[PDB]
Amino acid sequence: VQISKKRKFVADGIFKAELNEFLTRELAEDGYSGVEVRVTPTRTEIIILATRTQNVLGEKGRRIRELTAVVQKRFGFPEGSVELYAEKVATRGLCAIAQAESLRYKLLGGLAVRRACYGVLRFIMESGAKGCEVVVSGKLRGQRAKSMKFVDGLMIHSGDPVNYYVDTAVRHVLLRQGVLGIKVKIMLPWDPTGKIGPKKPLPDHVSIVEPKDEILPTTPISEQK
Amino acid sequence: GDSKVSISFENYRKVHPYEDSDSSEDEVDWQDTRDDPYRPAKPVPTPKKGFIGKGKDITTKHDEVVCGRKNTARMENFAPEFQVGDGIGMDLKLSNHVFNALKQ
Amino acid sequence: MPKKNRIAIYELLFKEGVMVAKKDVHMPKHPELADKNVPNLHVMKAMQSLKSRGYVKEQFAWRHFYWYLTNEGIQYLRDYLHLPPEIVPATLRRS
Amino acid sequence: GHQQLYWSHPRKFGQGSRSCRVCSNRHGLIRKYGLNMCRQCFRQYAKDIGFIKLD
Amino acid sequence: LRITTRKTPCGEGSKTWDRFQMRIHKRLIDLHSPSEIVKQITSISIEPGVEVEVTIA
RNA sequence: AGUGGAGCCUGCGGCUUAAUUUGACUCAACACGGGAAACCUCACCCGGCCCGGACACGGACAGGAUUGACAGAUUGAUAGCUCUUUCUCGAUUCCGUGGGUGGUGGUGCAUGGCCGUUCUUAGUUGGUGGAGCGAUUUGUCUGGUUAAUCCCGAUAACGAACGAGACUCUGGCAUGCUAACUAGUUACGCGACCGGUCGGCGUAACUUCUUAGAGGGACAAGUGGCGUUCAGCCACCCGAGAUUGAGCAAUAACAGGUCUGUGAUGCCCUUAGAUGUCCGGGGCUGCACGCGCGCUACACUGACUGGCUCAGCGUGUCCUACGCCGGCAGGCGCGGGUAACCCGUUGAACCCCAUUCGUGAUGGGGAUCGGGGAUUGCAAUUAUUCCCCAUGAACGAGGAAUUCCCAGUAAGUGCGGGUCAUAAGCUUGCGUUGAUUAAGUCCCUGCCCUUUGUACACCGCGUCGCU
Ligand SMILES: [Zn+2]
Repeated sequence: VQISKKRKFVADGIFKAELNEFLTRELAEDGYSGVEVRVTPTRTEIIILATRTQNVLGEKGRRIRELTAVVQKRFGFPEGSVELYAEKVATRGLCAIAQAESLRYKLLGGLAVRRACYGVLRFIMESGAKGCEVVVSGKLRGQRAKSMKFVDGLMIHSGDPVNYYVDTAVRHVLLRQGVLGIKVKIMLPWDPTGKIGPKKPLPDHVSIVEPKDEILPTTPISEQK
Repeated sequence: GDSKVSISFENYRKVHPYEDSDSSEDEVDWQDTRDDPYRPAKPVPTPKKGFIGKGKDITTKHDEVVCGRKNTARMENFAPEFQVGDGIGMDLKLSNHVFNALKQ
Repeated sequence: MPKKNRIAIYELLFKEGVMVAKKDVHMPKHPELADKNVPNLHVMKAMQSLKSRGYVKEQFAWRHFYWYLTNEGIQYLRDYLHLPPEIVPATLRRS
Repeated sequence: GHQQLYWSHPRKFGQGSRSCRVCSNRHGLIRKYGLNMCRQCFRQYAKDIGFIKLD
Repeated sequence: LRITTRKTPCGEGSKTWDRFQMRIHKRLIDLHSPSEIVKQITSISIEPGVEVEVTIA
């Protein structure tokens, strides 16, 4: 007797949600990017993606042990069945999930908003994106809540491409005055995935190969080969 | 440069066995390090004698370069409706004759 | 809360370094403390008594408290249970 | 309260025995397919659970 | 798996709805071979996101 | 087709109430807050219970700090809640000083996020070049063109990018492909009945029906007119389609809603007879009256009864088949199904044939009211529902005004999901039956868009009184 396939796939995604939320909660100040759960009946391998792997590992490898034992104790599945593996992002700048947590830490560290936003902006513009934007909203310079917007490069706001090119990542930062929201929409480029960018191009761009310059006919030549 | 209807130069490309050569794959990461210019200077307390050092390399009080960088950083704390640009990435030595007009 | 529950909670803490809850006061007992009859309200509050003492860290996510052991919190359990120092917790065993 | 009369009411039947697993709120709960998620925290984790608004 | 929900988290708007969907595709492939072959065929081509159920006899 | 004219449900006001939490108030509130509430929900009221006050200081405390407690009194309560009764318990503490926690407690005019609206529009903005000292202007048009600043062509402009389009999902087509014992057909055989029927049984094929993946297919393609004979517009052949329905949705904005969705949240208020937790009961539903959706009808194109006969989404570890007792609601036993395997070939309704009723507030229509029965639940009193007799009332097509809709559309008709221990008059979807008119305008209203002028001028508030 097992769980029905509908509730098997519903309860599988909720496990991927609680673990992701917890790893965000803990490693907000460690450059954590994401979770790749690969299910193996021997041991389920959870690959954590983070910016600096030495911070999440810690000295001697002590921090990930608490993590793997917590996820052993919480989710009910028996011990000796989960294997955590911390790994670096293929492109740290291009991944907006890891990047949007950097600006949160920069604002939390006492920076002026506009300077750190330009820092993140130029870092991800030089990182290789075709276009990006950052919207920080809140009580920036007063009791009146104005909105701040940094746009350069290109953007696709509508159409199926907006599902697999832009990487929307909203985060909340807690300051003395209150709460500021951060949106970082980084559009992925083309050049299919040698660890960078999706395969299919934008569903509008047509590129035309120039012809090979062929030999114009001068004399009918019969060459036996 | 950015057109949708584009041309491809594939036929004129001669030889490309190993396209992913390790020359254009430089890992540029300077944000979390201490090499990013977008970081506070950890300000020194104000000198009382009005200068730092001696001899010919005496760095004075205002010291137009330093004061220009300071005025740029003071621009960074303006109103949200103001637009600045990239004044820290490019070394912007902005003077009080200009900064005071922008502040006004 | 009795001292029997206080010792029963502390025994599990040192050997693993990990301990959770469900944030249910009206829960009858905590499932990890099997055959011990320790209600989870006593577990969560007596464990929270060490949060203000700086021996543990909270990390809350989806109705479930998650905790770790500080290096200074290792020695706080080595004199309560009088565990001699040649035994190690779960942190210092592998690699 | 008193131990014999603190949870004296049974908590098997009635919607007060059902709370969202994220926000512990009990208004607007999706019990279909065993989500047990709030209808307002569902729009937060819809993309992560594997739901795609195709049409 | 179709779940309709209100877009508005307070219920003030113009009654706009989200039709969230999960799509589950099911495949059935049958073999007739001793059980050691199916294990070595399945165990090599392991790909995440696609999962395998094995029923014997 | 209605709504507004009736009845009823629901929501918002007012009136009462101890409380009848709460927000939202032209479109852009009023079956909305997944808000169909027996407790919970629950914020509100009437009363109780507990600290579930972390941590620091000081005092108390081992010659006890205390916890829990049988019996009686009180108590709705084997509420030590308090008293008598004196039994337990080994610092797990207690009292003040500090400050932490918990708030569905205040501010959406302090906020984030989300959502709604201007707008499902028709714009938005650079680069280089020209003109001007400069504000600025051309590009961003005379004209034509389109659902579209969509396009053509003029042209000191040339090229772009976002939006629209493209895209993605769904629907119509494939007798070509892939392959099915968890789908179906044909053949043969076995029967059963009178060469015909079998959803009645098994192996040969097979993919037409059914599944669901690739690929194909439709482009103003071809023809005739119109055309500044460009862009494109009307008509026709062939074709399944000369073309559906949604998702996504730019720049600039709104003191639009939400602290009441969050262990989102800044300033806070309270914090031990608590605005914290839990429990008991009540209330959110109370009714003179008003305002919005929605559902039944006003009968004959109808109602009753019998017979006949066809779906689609799509749930289900609870869904249920089958047998037995009951008039129904229901009850008992034995099964299957964690699922195209079982419910189910989903014998659905409207509709189709026959009987009776024949213009009658009539058997139309069932508001109101009594009695009984069964189920779900600790608890149905405020009828939770469901069932059976009886009661049968307004209502005989609706004033001013007003909503929605162009083709599998409107209407009619039922099924599934959400809410659900108990449940749909709501809503989200789904099939079934299936139309009338028009294919045109600024006449109302609303929104545009171009041109010209363009950064509150003047003549028509008083009389008396003392210091
Ligand atoms: Zn959910």
